[PDB]
Amino acid sequence: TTFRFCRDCNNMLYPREDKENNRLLFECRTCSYVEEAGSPLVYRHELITNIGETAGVVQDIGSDPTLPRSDRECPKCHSRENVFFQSQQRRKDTSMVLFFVCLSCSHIFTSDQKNK
Amino acid sequence: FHLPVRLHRKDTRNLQFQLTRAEIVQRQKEISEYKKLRRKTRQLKVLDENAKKLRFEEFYPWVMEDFDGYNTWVGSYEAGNSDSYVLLSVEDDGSFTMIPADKVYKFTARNKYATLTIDEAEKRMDKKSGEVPRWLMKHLDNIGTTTTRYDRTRRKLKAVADQ
Amino acid sequence: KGSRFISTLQVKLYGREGSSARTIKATLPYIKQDIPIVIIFRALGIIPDGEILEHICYDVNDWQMLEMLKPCVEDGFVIQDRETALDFIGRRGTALGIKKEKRIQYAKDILQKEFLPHITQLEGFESRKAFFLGYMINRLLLCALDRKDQDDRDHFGKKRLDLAGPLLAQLFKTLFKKLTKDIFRYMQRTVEEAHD
Amino acid sequence: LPHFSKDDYSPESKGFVENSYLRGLTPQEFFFHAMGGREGLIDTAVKTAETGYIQR
Amino acid sequence: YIPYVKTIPKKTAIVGTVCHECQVMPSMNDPNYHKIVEQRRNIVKLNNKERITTLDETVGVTMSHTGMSMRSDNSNFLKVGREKAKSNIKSIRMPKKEILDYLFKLFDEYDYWSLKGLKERTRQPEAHLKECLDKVATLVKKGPYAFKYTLRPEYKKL
Amino acid sequence: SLMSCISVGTDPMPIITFLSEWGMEPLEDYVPHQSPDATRVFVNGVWHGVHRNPARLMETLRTLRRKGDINPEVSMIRDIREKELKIFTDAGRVYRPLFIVEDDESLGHKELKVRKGHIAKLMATEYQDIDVEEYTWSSLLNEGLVEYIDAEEEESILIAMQPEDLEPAEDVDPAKRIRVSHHATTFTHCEIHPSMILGVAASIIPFPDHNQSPRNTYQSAMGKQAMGVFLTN
Amino acid sequence: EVFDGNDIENNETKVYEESLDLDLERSNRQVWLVRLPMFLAEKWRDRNNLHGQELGKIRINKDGSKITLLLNENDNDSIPHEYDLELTKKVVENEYVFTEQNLKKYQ
Ligand SMILES: [Zn+2]
Ligand SMILES: [Zn+2]
Repeated sequence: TTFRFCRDCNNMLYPREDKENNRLLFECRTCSYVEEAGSPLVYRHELITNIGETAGVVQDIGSDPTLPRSDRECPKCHSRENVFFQSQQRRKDTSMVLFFVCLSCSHIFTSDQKNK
Repeated sequence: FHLPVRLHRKDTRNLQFQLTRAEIVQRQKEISEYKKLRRKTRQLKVLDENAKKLRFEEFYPWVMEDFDGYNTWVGSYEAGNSDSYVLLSVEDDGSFTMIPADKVYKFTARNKYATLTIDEAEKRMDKKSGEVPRWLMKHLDNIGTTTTRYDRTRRKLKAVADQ
Repeated sequence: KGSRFISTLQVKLYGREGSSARTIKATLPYIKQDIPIVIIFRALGIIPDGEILEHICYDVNDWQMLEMLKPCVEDGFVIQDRETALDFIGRRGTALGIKKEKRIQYAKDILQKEFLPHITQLEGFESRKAFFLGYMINRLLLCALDRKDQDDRDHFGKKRLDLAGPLLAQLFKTLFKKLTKDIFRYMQRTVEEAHD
Repeated sequence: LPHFSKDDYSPESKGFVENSYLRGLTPQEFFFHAMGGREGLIDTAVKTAETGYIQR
Repeated sequence: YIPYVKTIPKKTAIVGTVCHECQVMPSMNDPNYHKIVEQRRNIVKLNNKERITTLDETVGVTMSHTGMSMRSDNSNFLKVGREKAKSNIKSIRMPKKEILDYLFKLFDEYDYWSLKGLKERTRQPEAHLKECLDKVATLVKKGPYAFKYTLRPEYKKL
Repeated sequence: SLMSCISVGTDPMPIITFLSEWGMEPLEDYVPHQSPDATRVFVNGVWHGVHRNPARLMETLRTLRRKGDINPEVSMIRDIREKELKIFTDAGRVYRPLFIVEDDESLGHKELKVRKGHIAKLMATEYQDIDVEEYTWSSLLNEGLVEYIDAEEEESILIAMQPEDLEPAEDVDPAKRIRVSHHATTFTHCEIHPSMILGVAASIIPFPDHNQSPRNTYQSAMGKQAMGVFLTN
Repeated sequence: EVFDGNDIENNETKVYEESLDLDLERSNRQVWLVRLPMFLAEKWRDRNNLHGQELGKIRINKDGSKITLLLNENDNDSIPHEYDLELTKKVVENEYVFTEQNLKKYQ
């Protein structure tokens, strides 16, 4: 959605329509600052969302002694050490697919063979 | 800023209906032209002297106002990093002079976008309507209500320059 | 250490998943009403909406969390400065001795000495209170977004066992308070009724 | 338990006792078996009180 | 607007603009380094608070100050009863012919006299003093100046 | 349980001061959008600041606790994923001891820090009472061989049931029970002995792992109704 | 030091014998905000000190990117003599230093 914030007061901008040009403008509700939008999308509802599948991956994820290790091959550096974990979305509708993080290039790949 | 600038301590209540320095100067000009038993026993609760001193000293926050009221910043006392800072002033010879720091104040601008009042705000918060109109501030700006100190002073100053 | 009393702060996500507007309201001690979180943030000195969101969400591209926060900033739009927000807090308080002008300070004191007391109770720590409040809101939103599961109440790591030490500690604290109260009452009675 | 790795779904991880009483339960099996036993003891107490009221 | 704001003026001056924020950190390649590490380790090691003190005296001796004790308190603290009870003196009723005149000069001084103030100035017993006061003055109880004697209008209106 | 203990709590101020000196940037200058990797530092549930290098801070904190500068009862947890560093000093937390496992590359695999030389002096002090220098449980604690761990810190550690088979890198008797190896090479601790999970009443049962669990519960209750010698006086 | 507010009566002309305006004259003065360790801040923030002596020297590489502080030999060889000034912020804006003292009250 790419929230936009005002330049002069840092408040949130809102979409407005200018019929003189039939375009989309983003204006502030208190200080009268306007800016033309770069994209025509203003709202998005994600009923089925995948944001958070790999949440929590950091530069030292391999230091975690509790994460299980695997021998799968990383298809970006050809290394065999890696830590894997299941999806981090706590909806009781997510698949049991695994996510692998390589301990040599920080690349994240998956075991999915259905859709990938 | 529009010089001169004043940095004093003052009450911040109703810091939208306080006379600007320029307005006061103009009013001074026209004024000159115009004239031309207790319970006998109570308990005090011990309070650390330092906090009471801090409470009394910081009761009236710093207010930084320019001449025309265009800039009005209110300072707030910060205690997280107040007494661990040190200042090095670069003299005009390459050298450094060290000065301990006393306090840190965080200043936030006031009255730049024509804020409402508490009574007006509460009427809108209550079910006057399902939700406040998106462009209410723009609408009320044209009616003339809810102006700023800067505009409230400029129109008065122009009301004098016109004569 | 110091007073042993407990004050609870609750941050509630009103509305269900089938609603068109779910706002967040926080319960403050001695206020009698659940205030929108934005109003509390402005009462702490953070007026810009962008800064408030920065205190809540720590990722600039987590639009899904920001989308759920937009109704909150919309609810408290009519208040746009520290003093008006404080007066909004104060008039909800249950004191009715504050008239209209001691009422801003009353809310300020409530936010200082009774709001999130376990961080501090001294003047000049609004930034810590705002950051912690954002931390609570962030965790609330993470669970509401099916990114975290509700905290397990039986997790033995969130429990404490009070032994004879703490048990006798609170008993002694209560009894010593009563003893001191009796001492002063005797002092007052001796001063007034003219005794030795 | 803090003896397996995160996201482990093998039978040994989620409470499958592979041994018999003759051979002896391992410490993980002993605790999981105890958890199941506690369920029965609680059920016995609660159902006894509730069925008694139903009978009356 | 508001005509009074109750400011507090002070002498202020901007005496510099911050250009760099610095963090002083001791160099690890310094000889005296690792003395700071020990100092920082002593910060957590320290036990500034001290334990309660146990009395090793005979228990009977320690309890000799408690309860019904043969010893008498020598304290002068909050002996309010002693302060005002000590002072006491009697006064004999003086002749009416003199006090009667004294009250009139007094009433000429002020047009309203309280009872406590009157007894203090006259320094006479309230018993006799009441007789003359009622004979000369009257007390208004229900008026705003309640419980205050004032000279009767017969002699005041002169 | 037999080896369970409850902390009495200490002052958190010394730890907060220690954190400030080692780069725990205060919370008054934290810009979340200019440091989207900083670890939030909590002490007794109070967000005191952030740290740019949590790994070194945790290493320094753990070493200090093990050598005996921070009280062993203090619990330190590093939620690497959540980017949080929680320190608990309050009283009322239940903890228990565990062996410490370190690499010790001399053999090339992780192994307990406690060796047979230590055990020799442990029993030497045990039997000299019935005079070598005293060597007690505290000596194990101060030498970094055992570690108090509470339920919250237990969430971030990997524990081996025995050092016999789990620690060594990796016919069978048909009568022995089937033991699962778990084939993990990242153990951080080891159980002193699994039997210590039981309490006072269940520690008198012989072969409680060859019984159905409710029978063990019944005996625990009934063993308190048995006549014996409650005291010698 | 309580005083009137708006002051349309022009009472500041006699109640105060000094200008009440903020002095924007020394603002163009470079200043470094330095955070000190506890052992160093406990002896540099002392008001029974700071007699104008040389606390040490500040050394900057000709090409920049590295600064170091060298204290004198007055520390009594109990603390390090060499420190590294770590620039947590090279460019700083909206931060200023302002003083505060009382005004002369008569005439
Ligand atoms: Zn704006
Ligand atoms: Zn790789």
